[PDB]
Amino acid sequence: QETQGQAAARAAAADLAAGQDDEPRILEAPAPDARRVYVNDPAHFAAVTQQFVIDGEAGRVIGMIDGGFLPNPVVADDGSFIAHASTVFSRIARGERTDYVEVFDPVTLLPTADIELPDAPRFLVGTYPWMTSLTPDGKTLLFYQFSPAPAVGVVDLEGKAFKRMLDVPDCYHIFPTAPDTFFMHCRDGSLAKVAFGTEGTPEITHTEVFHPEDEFLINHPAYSQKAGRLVWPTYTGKIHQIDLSSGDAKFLPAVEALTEAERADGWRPGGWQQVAYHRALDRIYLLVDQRDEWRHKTASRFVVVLDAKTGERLAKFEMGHEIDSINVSQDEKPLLYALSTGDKTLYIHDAESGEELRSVNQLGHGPQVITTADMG
Amino acid sequence: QETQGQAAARAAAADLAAGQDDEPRILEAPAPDARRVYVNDPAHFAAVTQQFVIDGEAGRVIGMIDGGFLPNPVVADDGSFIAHASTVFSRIARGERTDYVEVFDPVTLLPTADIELPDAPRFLVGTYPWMTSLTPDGKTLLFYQFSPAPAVGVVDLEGKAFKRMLDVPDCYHIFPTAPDTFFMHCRDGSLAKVAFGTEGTPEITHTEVFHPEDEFLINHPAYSQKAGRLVWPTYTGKIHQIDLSSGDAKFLPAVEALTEAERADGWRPGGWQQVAYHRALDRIYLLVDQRDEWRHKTASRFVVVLDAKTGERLAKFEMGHEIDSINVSQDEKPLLYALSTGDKTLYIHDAESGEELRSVNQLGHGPQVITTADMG
Amino acid sequence: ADDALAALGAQLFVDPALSRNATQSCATCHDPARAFTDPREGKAGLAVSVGDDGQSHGDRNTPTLGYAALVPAFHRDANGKYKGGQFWDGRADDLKQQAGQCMLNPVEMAMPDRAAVAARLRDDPAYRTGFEALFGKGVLDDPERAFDAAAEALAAYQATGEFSPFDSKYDRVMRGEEKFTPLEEFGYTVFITWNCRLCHMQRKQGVAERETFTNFEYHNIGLPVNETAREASGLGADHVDHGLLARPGIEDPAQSGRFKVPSLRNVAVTGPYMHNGVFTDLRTAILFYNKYTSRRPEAKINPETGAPWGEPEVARNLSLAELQSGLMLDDGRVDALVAFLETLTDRRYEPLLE
Amino acid sequence: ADDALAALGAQLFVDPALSRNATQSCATCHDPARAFTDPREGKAGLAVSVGDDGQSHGDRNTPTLGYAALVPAFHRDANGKYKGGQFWDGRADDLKQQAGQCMLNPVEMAMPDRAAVAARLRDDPAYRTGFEALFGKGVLDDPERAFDAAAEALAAYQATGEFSPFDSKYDRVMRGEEKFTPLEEFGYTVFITWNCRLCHMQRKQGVAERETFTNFEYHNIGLPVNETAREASGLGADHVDHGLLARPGIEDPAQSGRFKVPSLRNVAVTGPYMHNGVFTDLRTAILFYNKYTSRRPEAKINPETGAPWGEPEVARNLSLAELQSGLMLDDGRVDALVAFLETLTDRRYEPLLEE
Amino acid sequence: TDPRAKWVPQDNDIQACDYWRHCSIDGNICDCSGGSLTNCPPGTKLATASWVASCYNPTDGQSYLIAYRDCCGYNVSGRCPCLNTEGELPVYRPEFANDIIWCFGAEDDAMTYHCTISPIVGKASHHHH
Amino acid sequence: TDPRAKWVPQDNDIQACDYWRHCSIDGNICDCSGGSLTNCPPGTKLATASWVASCYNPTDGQSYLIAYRDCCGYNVSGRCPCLNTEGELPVYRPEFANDIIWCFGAEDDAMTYHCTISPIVGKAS
Ligand code: HEC
Ligand code: HEC
Ligand code: HEC
Ligand code: HEC
Ligand SMILES: [Ca+2]
Ligand SMILES: [Ca+2]
Repeated sequence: QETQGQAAARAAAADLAAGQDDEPRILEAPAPDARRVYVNDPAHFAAVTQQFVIDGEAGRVIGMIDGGFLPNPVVADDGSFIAHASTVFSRIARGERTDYVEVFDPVTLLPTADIELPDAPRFLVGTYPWMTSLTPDGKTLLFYQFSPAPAVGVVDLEGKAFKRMLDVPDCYHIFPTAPDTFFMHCRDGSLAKVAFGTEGTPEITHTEVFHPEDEFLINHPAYSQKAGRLVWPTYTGKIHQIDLSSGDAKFLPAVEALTEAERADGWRPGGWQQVAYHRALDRIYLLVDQRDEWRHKTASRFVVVLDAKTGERLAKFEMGHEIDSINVSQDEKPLLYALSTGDKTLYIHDAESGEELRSVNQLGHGPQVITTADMG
Repeated sequence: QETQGQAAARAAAADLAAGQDDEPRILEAPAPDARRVYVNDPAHFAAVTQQFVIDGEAGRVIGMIDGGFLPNPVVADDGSFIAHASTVFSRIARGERTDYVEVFDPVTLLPTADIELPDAPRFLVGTYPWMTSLTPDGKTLLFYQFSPAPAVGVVDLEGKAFKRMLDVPDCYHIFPTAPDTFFMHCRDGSLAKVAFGTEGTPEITHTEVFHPEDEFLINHPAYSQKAGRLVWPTYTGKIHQIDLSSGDAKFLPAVEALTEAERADGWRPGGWQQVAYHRALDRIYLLVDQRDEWRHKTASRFVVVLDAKTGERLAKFEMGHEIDSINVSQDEKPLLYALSTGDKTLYIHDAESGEELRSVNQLGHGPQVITTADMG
Repeated sequence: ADDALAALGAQLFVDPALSRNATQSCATCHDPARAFTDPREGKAGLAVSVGDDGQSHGDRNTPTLGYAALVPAFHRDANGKYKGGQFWDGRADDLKQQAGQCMLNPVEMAMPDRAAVAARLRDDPAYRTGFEALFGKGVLDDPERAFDAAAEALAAYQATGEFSPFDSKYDRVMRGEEKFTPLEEFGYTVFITWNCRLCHMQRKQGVAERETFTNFEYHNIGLPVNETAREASGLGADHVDHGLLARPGIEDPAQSGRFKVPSLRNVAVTGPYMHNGVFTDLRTAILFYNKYTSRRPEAKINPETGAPWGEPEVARNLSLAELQSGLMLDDGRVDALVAFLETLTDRRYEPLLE
Repeated sequence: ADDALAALGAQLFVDPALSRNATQSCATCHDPARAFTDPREGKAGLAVSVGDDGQSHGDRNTPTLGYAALVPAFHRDANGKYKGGQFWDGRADDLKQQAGQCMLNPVEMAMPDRAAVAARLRDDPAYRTGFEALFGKGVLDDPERAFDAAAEALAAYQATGEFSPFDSKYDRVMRGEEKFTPLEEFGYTVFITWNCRLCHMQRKQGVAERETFTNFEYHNIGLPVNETAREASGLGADHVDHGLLARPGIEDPAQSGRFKVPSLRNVAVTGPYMHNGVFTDLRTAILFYNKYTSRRPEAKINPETGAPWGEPEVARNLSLAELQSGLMLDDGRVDALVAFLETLTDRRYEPLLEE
Repeated sequence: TDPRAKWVPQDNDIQACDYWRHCSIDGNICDCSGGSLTNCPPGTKLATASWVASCYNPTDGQSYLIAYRDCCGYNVSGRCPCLNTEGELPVYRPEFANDIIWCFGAEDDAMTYHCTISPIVGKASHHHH
Repeated sequence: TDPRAKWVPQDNDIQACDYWRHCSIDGNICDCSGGSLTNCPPGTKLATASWVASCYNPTDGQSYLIAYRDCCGYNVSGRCPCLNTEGELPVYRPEFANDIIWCFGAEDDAMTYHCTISPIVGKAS
């Protein structure tokens, strides 16, 4: 009921009236919990950008992070650190380029590491969460390189050093499974398992081709590292689930998110981060609206929810705003996060009822990526 | 009558119909002329900023210049180059500070100079045009320093190099009058005349104290280097005119920009660049509105025009938008330029009639500074 | 007169009487069965052609006459770039100049002078009837007029629809007659979006009426000497082929090592490749562009020789802005470019693709 | 009992019978005419005070007792900063402890022990009546009880309105009774916005009920040795005054060189300045802070000696975050601060401002 | 301005997101920051790399291949922002993908995104679009 | 929201530009980016320098000196932007001047502007 701003005013008035002293100082962020959410703002390709740290429970900004050009955010699942891979230039957007990785303390937000990436190797793209990835332990960060060829950078966060670039075939995104292993997704429709011992070529094994040339898998799949679950929508609402918990790719039964009659009446996924996945509930959330086939990057006004095992639509939400990206907290009875690039606002809903609970406006210029820690 | 976006789609379809070929390439901006105008976007304190180079006649953006943190723009009157003093950091807004000057070619907009300023000596303040200033011959840039003490830095544009800091008294702003001389406004209500060599305690002389401690002189006086005219409003719209043409300060009669009845009914100057001066017409323009006495940075909807010799009012335009800054082209039949910070839009008016002619929108986040060249 | 002129060019084109010892015609090195290239083996393979005397080798690969008539006359344009002309170095203004020079070149057709050509034309009854009808009576007695008329006929012949038929699969696809295979289509897309289109399209932008996959400019792509051709040509191991700078009247050293961008039409059937026939395979020639973009060690290697490409013959004036695209062609895209380029084969030469 | 106890303190305060050779009272070094400071010239000027024996010089400037009652008892607070106490080094917990220590210090009042103090008290008929009424019969026969009672009385007397009258011009201005002169107004403004306020205001934020222009903390501002006082005190040329680290039970080397932030009330009349009386002039004590901020050569120079300020006596633990403000006081603001601090003079000491 | 409705090309205003050549533009139209339909503004660097789309020309009912090339080395213009996705494919088909910053081959290794030009490079003949 | 009308203090919401302590704030309220009324957000650096204003407290009818201090070394927050100018003087009286970036004295020489805190440092007069 009473906004955090009114309670603050009373806290402050009571402090004045009762004559409590207090030293002005640098605050510390509340300990990282399940309901903390990070929102990044790519700022429509601006040279400098902002990450926002938000308490999702109280709907309050609890700190921010600065970043260069189209940075890659990662959040350590256990809560122990966040990090990004970022890019600056000597003269704003011109001159000498330095790509680097920062590792931050998650309560002070002070950088605890600055690791320069040689030869400016970063993939400069509209932000895809899985183009830079943490490994299960958090001892290695890997990132995508596109030029001259698809490649993957190995960075050692623990020894605070870049290590080497890995040769890979024509493949995309990085989904790590082990301290020395990850899958990517290749042009030919397969997944590649890439496993690297430091010292020369990695072992490369492709899976089976799992989708046709003319079925289109989106830029923003959802992946649970703790669950080994990858959830890849196609432009049509079809959902490829691949389970990686064995060490190798097992393909689950594909499942439609949109009924036959809904598709015929112009229903399609659309937005940015269009899909979310809840680990403990084994449950899938997806942004949908009525749209033309090539408006796949536009805001949607409805979220659908379905059982990953069966595909049974568990609820349809009317969201009430133009939503671009969704995600969920991984606690019991989670929050559904719905971010509007247009509104610059994160809307926070109950992932059971879908009723809007509270919202955090003024998050930069074009916020697009929502990240959460999976802490249990 | 017809927009420039339409005349290009008309011209474009004619090339595609005629098999007219053309090499994609980097445009040259048109030659600098009287009607060219520069709009700076301090961006409400953002770590990186923009300048928009504009053709006032067509109301077309012709080019842009990237800046750092509160850069100070200059424009050489004769049209031969523009420049800025600017500030960057190795990690966006954190890390090692580098302050530098850039000189730009005005047609290619390539930088022809990049001069470092040792010990990061720029005053970081919301942008005041006369905190960084060109000598009349265009050979030296002077910048103001506030920390640890008021001081004035000397930068040799010809030899492309930082010269020295000058110690000055507790004064503010820089109005150059000769290759080797400039004036400042001191806390004590005098103006200081500063004359400087390659070494030497500079010769410093003070005029009469010309206003009491409680007459308030705005951060944005208009200064015309070629007339030697400094036009200085107070909070009330009383205007001090100083004539530095002879190389010493002569004081003209003070004029009231608003009548005693307009003052009784709450009329005050207010906004950012509140005053403009046209040299050939010897004419003053003041942004004014009804406002409380402490709302002097808010926008204004009215411009009043007065003969500088007499104080006689010539016109009271109603701008029809919220206006923070004004300036004028220095040719015959001048343009009154009018910038909305709120609207991020430059309105381009006939200075004689006040009629709005055209507008240029989308000028960044918080545009505030208009600069013109006096080429006449 | 247009049919007739060309018809005379036709006879002349296959007449070995225009070579010093009457051993070769234009058709000998510009063989119609091979897209008007040389199919003959010499000391350097198919890289260079053997002259009239049966021993003399050129230093340059004989190129296709297919589509040559589309090339504008030689000129410097408004921004200082030379365009057009004939020969790998632009030393001939046009098809007509070019005919004369080839006829006189001593390591090739090797006629002593315009007068010797005139005598040979005068000897033949069909040439008297044919030339006199087009150029007036007694044309053949004026060594100058005769030689110039022959050159003109030859030029007119190469402007016939037959030398530029625009009947490739690519041409049919653009008329909507057929579709590309998905491989070919990927090829074309790669070609129009990668650096290839910066030199092997007629125009910078817009649509060409008769595209021949060249902008007629001059570039140094930094090729090595073809060691066996250079030995065979007998020009010497110290000799440097200066490309355009060799054209008389070109003094600018920035032109050194630059060669006419060749049309890609019929490229699949006109190996070996480049101005000195250094690469036998179409795939190699593509893979060569990877030397400027790729970080993999295999890119520094000529898959034909299993050894580094070799130092450029001329190390200056490289077209680095274009060639260092920052993007590397993977094996997929090289396959695709091959499939695309093969669709540029004239209908009559499709059997040769096998 | 409160009046009475204080009234006893008053008698004790001016009684030279609490010195070994009966030559000096508290009022001798803490003279009421001079804001409870020492007006007497010794071997080092007014920098340090002369003891009961007529020769022994202290190493520290005698400070005002005005407003000393406002200082909290000595303690370490939750963030590890020591606050409060008495003496420049905090070696006394409160006014009561401090009274006892001054009485026993051999370079000053120099009583041999608590028993000697007891004997002296016992000797005087008015003390018997006065102590026994407040502490019980036979108090004076118990050396411990007697001495403790004496200190208590001295302490209670320094808590009277008279030592902290809050009647300065600054106090009148805050009550709305008068205005500041524009110079003084500018001075006050400079004082609240520049670094001075980080150490010489009671609170970090908020308003103090009884402001005494000190946060009661411990800081090393990097002062040099006062050479003539150090010679006079005879502690030796190798001696280092460690400030708070000298307090028994403080072991932390980060405290070394730190001194209690003095109340700026009555500062205009209590020269010379700092814990060692090193500067004679108020203006110099202000200018000193410019050594950390200014780039001008003149800022290195003590205007009194015309020579560099000198190496800090203790080179570690300097309060650099506070002192290096990046902003230099020009002559204007120095004059202004002088005008402001002068306003902090007690009503009864305004006549003294003139000299 | 139903953002989800099928995109409707016009051939009358190049500074608007519904101009026909912009059918797969991402970012900003260079004509709005001192460039032109097919040239870069002063001070920026013209890349050699592109993404293509086939864009329908409502004027002549023909489809043309548009190679989008970026003008780089400057902060994003902030003027005339657009994003359309006709035939736009996922990143693994980078020929047709427009989230990628196509600044490869720009002078001085400029890689920051300022604006995008829309030159025609051929007549279309396509299979997914 | 007549921007030209006399400014009207409230003592009930700190995140609003009409909160009484913000009577000469320039920039952004720190409470909106993870600080509080009188503290900086994590990662930023607290300046030691200020500009003051006397701000009327509509709760107690008293006027308090407010020393605005900047939190620096981060790009501008973008949240709760505000600009008020009660008693604000031109730059030549820097004590009362609020276009100046008052980041002096911040740890690590941070000088970029993030947000401004509003602590009381005295009663006005
Ligand atoms: C082998 C002995 C040849 C004979 C016989 C003819 N040509 Fe030729 N031709 C030959 C070579 C090695 C070259 C390239 C030489 C160089 O230095 O560039 C050529 C070139 C041409 C060209 C130019 C095509 C282009 O540059 O794109 C033309 C138009 C041409 N030749 C025509 C031509 C004619 C008309 C001939 C008979 C008169 C003739 N060639 C004979 C090799 C040989
Ligand atoms: C200018 C910077 C070029 C670009 C970019 C590409 N090509 Fe090129 N090509 C160019 C020249 C000047 C030449 C001849 C150079 C010489 O010295 O001989 C060529 C040649 C080819 C060939 C051989 C054709 C033949 O010998 O008849 C092929 C097959 C070719 N080029 C293909 C090609 C491809 C696939 C490109 C994109 C990777 C490409 N070229 C770019 C000039 C330029
Ligand atoms: C802590 C960081 C302080 C700052 C900031 C300022 N002062 Fe200070 N002051 C401080 C201490 C610990 C002391 C005693 C130092 C010692 O070891 O002797 C002082 C002393 C003074 C005095 C003289 C007091 C006296 O002898 O009675 C004055 C006049 C004084 N300080 C003024 C002052 C001014 C004007 C400041 C802003 C420029 C200032 N101090 C800052 C601690 C600190
Ligand atoms: C001359 C010798 C005397 C005498 C006769 C008295 N004092 Fe007092 N005093 C003197 C000095 C040199 C100092 C500073 C000592 C140091 O830091 O080592 C003091 C200090 C005090 C204080 C503390 C004030 C403060 O720290 O802010 C008090 C409260 C005090 N002195 C009181 C006092 C009493 C009660 C006396 C009679 C018992 C007395 N002084 C005498 C020098 C001298
Ligand atoms: Ca060939
Ligand atoms: Ca003293």
